[PDB]
Amino acid sequence: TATQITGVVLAAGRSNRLGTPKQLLPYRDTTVLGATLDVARQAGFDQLILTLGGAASAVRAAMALDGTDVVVVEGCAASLRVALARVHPRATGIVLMLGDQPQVAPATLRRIIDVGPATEIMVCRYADGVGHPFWFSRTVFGELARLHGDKGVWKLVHSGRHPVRELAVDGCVPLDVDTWDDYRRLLES
Repeated sequence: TATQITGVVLAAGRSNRLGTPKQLLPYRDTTVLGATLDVARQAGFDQLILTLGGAASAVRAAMALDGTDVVVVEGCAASLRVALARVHPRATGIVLMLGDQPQVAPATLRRIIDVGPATEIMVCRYADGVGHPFWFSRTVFGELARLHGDKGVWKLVHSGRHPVRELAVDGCVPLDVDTWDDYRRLLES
């Protein structure tokens, strides 16, 4: 295809209240991050970029990351910034996913890949609010690269400065994993 769509999985966030990397927690016969990547690999992306942080070497030693462009750093301004540097020139935008959200359906990724490109920004509307995955056109890469402060991406996708479109998705906004209680909730799904 003359144009491409790139998937970006952000997984650089730390695991301060766990005592072990959240990316490598067991989930469904694989890891939390592994399951997320497995889902992304079914979506039909032309390129898949993964960002990692302190846990990079441990993740690299535990997980096979062939087919994925891995970017290491020391809403996630720096991580997203350095992911953008790897985006293929023929990509017309990115689909943004979080590494600790393995419950996103491959169908949802296929849907946003399908209708997203006709929008500047697209978010998913679940029963209980707005969530990932997000789509961002190349026309906002510059703004993404200049994100700062707390909740920069979230602020952007709720900003009236761009025509943010919505994809209807069943179920609830994907669960994050920062605590063990979060992890139990995940396991019970």
